Amino acid sequence: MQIFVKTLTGKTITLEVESSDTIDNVKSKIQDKEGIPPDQQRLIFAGKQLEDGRTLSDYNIQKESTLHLVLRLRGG
Amino acid sequence: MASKSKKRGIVQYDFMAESQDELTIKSGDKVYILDDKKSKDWWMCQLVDSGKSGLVPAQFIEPVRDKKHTE
Repeated sequence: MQIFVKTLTGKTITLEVESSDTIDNVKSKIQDKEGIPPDQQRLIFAGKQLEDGRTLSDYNIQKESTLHLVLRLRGG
Repeated sequence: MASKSKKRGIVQYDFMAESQDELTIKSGDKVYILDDKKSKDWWMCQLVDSGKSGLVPAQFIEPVRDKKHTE
């Protein structure tokens, strides 16, 4: 599916990922797409911060939704 | 208190903070912008009622008067 992962910098990218993919693998996909360190990436959906070891299903995230990607102070 | 100029913002996104350094911001409440230039991604906000201060995502806080009412 496609989820709209919107970085805090305003870079809204449409990410193609499986509903059963881990947030870890999602970060890998974004690390391929834009090239961002997974640890630095904090995905927040509806106010829920997503853990690496959990999937899109663990937080009940439907496709074609907008997730906010807030980066750590790792890149600053 | 020297930081008496509390710039007012409104929290749009309901964000539950797990760490104490992070601020649990309930959607629809009021927050004070402590620092907004120290960092770009995470800002310092303080809950108006709860009095709790902490780090929150920049685009989760929308300053009042600024762009919330031009009508």
